[PDB]
Amino acid sequence: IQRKAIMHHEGHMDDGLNLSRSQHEESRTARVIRSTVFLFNRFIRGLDALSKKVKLPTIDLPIESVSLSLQDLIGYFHPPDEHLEHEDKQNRLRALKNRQNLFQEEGMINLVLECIDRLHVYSSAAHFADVAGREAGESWKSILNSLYELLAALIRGNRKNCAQFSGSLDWLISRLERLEASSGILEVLHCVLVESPEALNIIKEGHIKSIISLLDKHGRNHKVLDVLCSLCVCHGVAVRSNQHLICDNLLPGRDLLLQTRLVNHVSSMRPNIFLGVSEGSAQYKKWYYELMVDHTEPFVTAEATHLRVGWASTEGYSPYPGGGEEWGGNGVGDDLFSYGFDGLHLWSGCIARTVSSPNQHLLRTDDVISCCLDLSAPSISFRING
Amino acid sequence: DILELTEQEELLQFHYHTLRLYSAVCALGNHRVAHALCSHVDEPQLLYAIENKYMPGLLRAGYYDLLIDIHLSSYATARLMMNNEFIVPMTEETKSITLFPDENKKHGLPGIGLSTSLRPRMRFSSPSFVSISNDCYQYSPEFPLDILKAKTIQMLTEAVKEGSLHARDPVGGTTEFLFVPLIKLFYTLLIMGIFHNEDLKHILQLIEPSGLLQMKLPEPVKLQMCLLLQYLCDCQVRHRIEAIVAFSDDFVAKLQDNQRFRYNEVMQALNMSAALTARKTREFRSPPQEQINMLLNFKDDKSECPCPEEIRDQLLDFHEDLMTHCGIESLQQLISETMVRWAQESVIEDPELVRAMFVLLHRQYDGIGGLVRALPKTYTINGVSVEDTINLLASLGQIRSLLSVRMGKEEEKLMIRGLGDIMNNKVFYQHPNLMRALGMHETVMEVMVNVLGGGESKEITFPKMVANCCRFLCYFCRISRQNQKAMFDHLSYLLENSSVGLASPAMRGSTPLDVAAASVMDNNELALALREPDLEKVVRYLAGCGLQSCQMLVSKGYPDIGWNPVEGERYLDFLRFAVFCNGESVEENANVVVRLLIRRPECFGPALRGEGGNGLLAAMEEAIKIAEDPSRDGPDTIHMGNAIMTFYAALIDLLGRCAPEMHLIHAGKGEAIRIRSILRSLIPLGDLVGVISIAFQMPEPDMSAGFCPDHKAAMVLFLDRVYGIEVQDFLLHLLEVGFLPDLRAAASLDTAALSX
Amino acid sequence: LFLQGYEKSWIETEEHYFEDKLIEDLAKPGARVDPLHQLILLFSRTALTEKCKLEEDFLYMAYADIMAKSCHSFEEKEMEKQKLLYQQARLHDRGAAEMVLQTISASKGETGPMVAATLKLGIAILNGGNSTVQQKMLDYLKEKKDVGFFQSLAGLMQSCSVLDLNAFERQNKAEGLGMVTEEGSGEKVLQDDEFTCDLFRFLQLLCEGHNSDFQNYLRTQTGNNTTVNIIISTVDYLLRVQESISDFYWYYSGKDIIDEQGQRNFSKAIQVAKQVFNTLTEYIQGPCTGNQQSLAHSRLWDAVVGFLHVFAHMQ
Amino acid sequence: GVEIETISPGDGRTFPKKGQTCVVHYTGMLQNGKKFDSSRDRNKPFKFRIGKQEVIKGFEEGAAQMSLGQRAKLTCTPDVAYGATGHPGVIPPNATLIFDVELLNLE
Repeated sequence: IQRKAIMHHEGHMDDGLNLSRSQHEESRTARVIRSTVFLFNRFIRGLDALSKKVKLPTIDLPIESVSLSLQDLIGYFHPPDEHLEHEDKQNRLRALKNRQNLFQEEGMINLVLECIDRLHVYSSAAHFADVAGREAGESWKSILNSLYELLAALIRGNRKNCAQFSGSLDWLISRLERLEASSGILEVLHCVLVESPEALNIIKEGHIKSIISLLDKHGRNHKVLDVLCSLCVCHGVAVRSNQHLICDNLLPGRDLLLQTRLVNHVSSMRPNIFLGVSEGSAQYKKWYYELMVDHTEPFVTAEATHLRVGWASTEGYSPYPGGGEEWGGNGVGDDLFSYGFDGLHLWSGCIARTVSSPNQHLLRTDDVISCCLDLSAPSISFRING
Repeated sequence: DILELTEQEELLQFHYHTLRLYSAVCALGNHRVAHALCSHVDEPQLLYAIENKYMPGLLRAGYYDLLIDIHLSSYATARLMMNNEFIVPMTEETKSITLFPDENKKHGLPGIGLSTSLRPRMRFSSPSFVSISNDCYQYSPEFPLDILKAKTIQMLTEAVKEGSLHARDPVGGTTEFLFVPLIKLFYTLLIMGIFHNEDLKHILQLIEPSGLLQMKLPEPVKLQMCLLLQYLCDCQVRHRIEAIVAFSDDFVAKLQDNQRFRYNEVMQALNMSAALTARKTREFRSPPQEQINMLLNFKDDKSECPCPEEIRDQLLDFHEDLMTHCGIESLQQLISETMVRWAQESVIEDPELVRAMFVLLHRQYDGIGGLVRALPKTYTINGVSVEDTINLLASLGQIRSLLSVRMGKEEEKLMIRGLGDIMNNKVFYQHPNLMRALGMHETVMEVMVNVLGGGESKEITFPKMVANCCRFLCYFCRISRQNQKAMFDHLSYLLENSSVGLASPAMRGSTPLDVAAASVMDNNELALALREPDLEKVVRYLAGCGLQSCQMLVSKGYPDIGWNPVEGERYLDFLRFAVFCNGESVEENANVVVRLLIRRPECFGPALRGEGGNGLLAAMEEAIKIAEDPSRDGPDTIHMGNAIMTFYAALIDLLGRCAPEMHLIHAGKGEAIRIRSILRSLIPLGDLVGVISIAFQMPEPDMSAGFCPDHKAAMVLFLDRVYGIEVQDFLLHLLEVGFLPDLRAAASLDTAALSX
Repeated sequence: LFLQGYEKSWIETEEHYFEDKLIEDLAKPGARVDPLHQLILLFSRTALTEKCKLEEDFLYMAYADIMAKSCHSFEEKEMEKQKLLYQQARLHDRGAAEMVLQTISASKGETGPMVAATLKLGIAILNGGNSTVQQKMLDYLKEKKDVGFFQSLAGLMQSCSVLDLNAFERQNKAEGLGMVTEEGSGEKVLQDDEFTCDLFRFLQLLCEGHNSDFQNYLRTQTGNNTTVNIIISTVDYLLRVQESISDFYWYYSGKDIIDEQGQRNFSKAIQVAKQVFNTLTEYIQGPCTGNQQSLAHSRLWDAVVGFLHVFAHMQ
Repeated sequence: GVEIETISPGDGRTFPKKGQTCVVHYTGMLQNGKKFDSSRDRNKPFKFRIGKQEVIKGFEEGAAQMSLGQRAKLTCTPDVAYGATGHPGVIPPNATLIFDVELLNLE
């Protein structure tokens, strides 16, 4: 329905032009929209003329002005303080929702997306410096960060905005791997997934794979995990497909994230004996002792009973022998400063090597072991039951 | 060491967030991922983390929530869903709690006694991955519930002992991290059907002694305390209802033989008079509902009271016991004291906590409101159908969980299976009252609106789910007399999206329009209560289908006729079911339907009404020739000629059934004459007799998707209900033109009979 | 069936009296902010939380009923009036008038149980010529210049309930032959007369005392962008109910017999019309030339002519 | 593909036979020592039938070569345990499993 108004001579007696005062809040918001769209169209024209081909530097590229305008718009869309009066906070929330609706209904989000694309066509700040200049290459990072913050603030509280522009999630997640605006892109994705349930219906397996690869590349960041939580559950409802995709593609190999185990406390005992070799005064470089066991359960509570015996070195001629720090699962043979034997394997550097022996078995009860050690040419040795 | 994360802020936060992710990836009833996460963390590491005193607190809460979500949340949510439904059997264990100890100076402890109520069976599959192709892995991962019970009991004792002295380092950090996860675990454990009387006494020995409600606890702790107390009152209300049913069994057992004895005594000492047949009609009529309604009213000096005054004293004793057991004139008193004290201590944030506290206080002060709200939902069944009712409740809980989770292919398949189960459960036939008490139609309607949401006419996502829902609703309304009235409220909604499912002769049953027609079908009271906020919508839909081409047949290859006869047929079927019920024409409904159809002329066929086609004769001859030439169809298929024919037959049938009457009221009423004159001006008589005279071929079998005698049957019905046969000339005329050829064709039959 | 009957007519027959003691021991400052004041603030924050539809809020529906039932030969009359004033003070010094106004304004003019309970609370808080609560409400409406309250009142007055004859005829046709239910719930002919009379009694109590300021604020909301005439809305509803009564008399004109359904519908119509007339009297009482001219320049004369006709013929 | 390494001899007299519900106690782990499954955690054994196509081949064919009270290390390969698809969520594609198979009872 579009009844185009035409100014004719006679007129008809049915116009009835009633007036509405256009509240000062809405008027200020609209004039701000006009100023911002003008400045952004100016910046877009300048960047397009600069990128399409080399041109004269006598173009309008208000880097400083657009930075200041973004800094002002972020504060304009800043959420109200939580430590405030309830009534005033609700009024500020309503005003922010009105501003967001006005900015959405005038084609501003697509404008910000166009600016973001024309800023991301360049690779790095050094790559932007030789094309735009020193100051523009210096503050291109700041401009991109401010633009992403503004895009997030425009959609932080509102729901219609997210349900409307949700079709740009493909472009968002594709640009997510720019290595430079990852924080802003992740924040925008989180605030668009936490509110709009329409967004979860277009998140396919490729997007989840890309987010998990982002987690694998950029490191351990809890924002990725929050985005995954929002993908699994949006509003009191679960998405079985997304949950299965997360469970299959996030922890199949257990290297994406931290692992955890329940291990035992092992203890290292020794007699007051020290064996060192040097030139001149030596100790015959040959030693030996024996072992018996009275009682040994195979599994005390939940895991295999750690029981090894061997020889441990030190830091030259000092106490405090090998081991990581203390109290861990590091017995003997679990490092390069120790050499142990458990009955079936040989431990040297937390790497067990299997050996062959008549009736090979662990150090069960009624097992007599004999430990011998020659120092210069050969090394330690074990004899099970003779 | 995991305890070293107390100082490292990065690994602490990252592990807290990955515990939250483990929780969120299997929060709802998703067990295929819980069966993986169990081993991905451990079986007993959860115990060790809830057991260790030295914890950062974030990891403690995370491990607590993870244990809850992967081992207990499924059955906890199942019980929370099927917790307000008080389904009772009729076994002798029910009649054992007829005392409900309240007299002789005792009130009892909440949760102590006998349950003997229908509850969902709990079971947890054993997590094993060496077993390839597990059976279902659908219930839950298995956990040592008894060990967890003992551990949480001793830890709650230790925690309250530590909090009584106000230490400077509670477990996990703040008193929040100390209490909230522990009391949440205890709450979900008490919910999930453990803490039998032995352990429940010991639990009450730390909150009851007059404790935990006397300490200065923060807001997140007292919120869980309010939830725990709300459950402690819910189980008390359940015990009250169980005792009510236990007493009611024997009371009605006595009353039934009492009234039967008084009836037999009247039979013997009849002593004919005038009031005797009145008493007879009172006993025969007045169904059991109003019979009980009349025999239960004695609170004033004198009213309608039957002869058995001896049971009235027992009823008064039971009611007085009930009122003294309720809040009117110690658990309710102490809960009230704690709530008022918490409210008076300081201004309370957390409006959720404030609301929980206030609703708990209100229900404690009211007492009876829980009864008047829960007695409409309670229901006793039998002692023989217990497993069948358990299967029904399990399938209903599955349907509710599927409603909670989002809709997909597997979810749609499981919902269809659950609907089939509750339809073949064999208790749906016997007890529809229990079905309304549980609200199965409510959940099915919610599922249907969730499926229909998203698209109006572009595309209906997840097809056949709305079909199964509509079929279940149709059958639910069919086997009943009051389920139709209960569903009539949703008719005003489903008529707006009734356009879906039409234009497809593959589902003559399941459809929103068809479930509407089934709800109004065979119910005079509903046909009368059906006013016109939606009849106008129906005629608007009929006008749209008669004007447009439905944009569905041009995609299949049909010749794009200037009107749709497949949706008009269904609309006229619904209008007929709404206007003609039990064999008589609803007067005002017929009147308003005629008004709408005459104000909107495009509802009729273009070849019958309008400045184009001549009338019904030419219209149906054109329809027959379209049926005969295959060049005007879609290359199971929709025969366009047959569709036009059944559309016109349905319109004629609707007009004949919306005719004023067969003249009982028309002999004296003027608007009846006006409606009959309007119908006669619409459909002439020569057209009717010419349409009757077609002499359909009677065959080597043939196809029944062409010109069937149902069309001429509807024509005869219209002629009888509008014009009628009263003069010898027209009677013999009609008999000669239309009736003799059809009767001869029906008589020409020896063995090959394919068209009944 | 026995259990259903027991639930229906054995338990909810006024078997408790706890509203007064509950309000008392909730308003007692045991020691800040009283618990009743905290509850009122919670309800006010819930009503001020801007949404698209007023929620059910069983909490509010159960507590407004209690706070309304808590309230209610010269010495005893003065003493009971003073006790009523004391109870109204106890439960409105904590901001219950603002709560009622906010809950009415947060309904967008749509009839519901929340609005019914809130109007019952407003009646119980404005019983008699309580001028303190009226002044509080007027100061609140003036310091928060909102038209939502007035348009909600207008929508409620426009779509509360009106007698219809088609539904009565359908009910008669149903009860003529259908004995399956007897149609014991005589509804659909006058939807919620309780809510209608409650709304008009709330307006009557708003204009109970000769408050010229409030009587002019209910006519021309000076200071707001758009104004709605509550007086004109009331006279329009009076005309509507007069036409409905006239039609119902035309139906029951000739048989000279009134069944019990007919008598009950007559009584409900008479009660609603009497409440409307009392509201109009409280609007125009005193030298309020504004409201006097508003009623004189409206369709009130046709309404009173039809009322005189129906009065003569029915008597 | 399936192999066995004796950890503790179990007298080598009674062996599992076809058509029995054998009682085992196992703790599994991946190739890199990361534990993925066990039976000593939930404190209950694992009862499984031999030759009924319910337990993976790398486990059943290795348990069919043990004796009562015997402990063994069973090492498997992907083609005998889970294949190129693995177990969705738990086992990565082409992962070799290692089990501490301890034989408790023979039924």
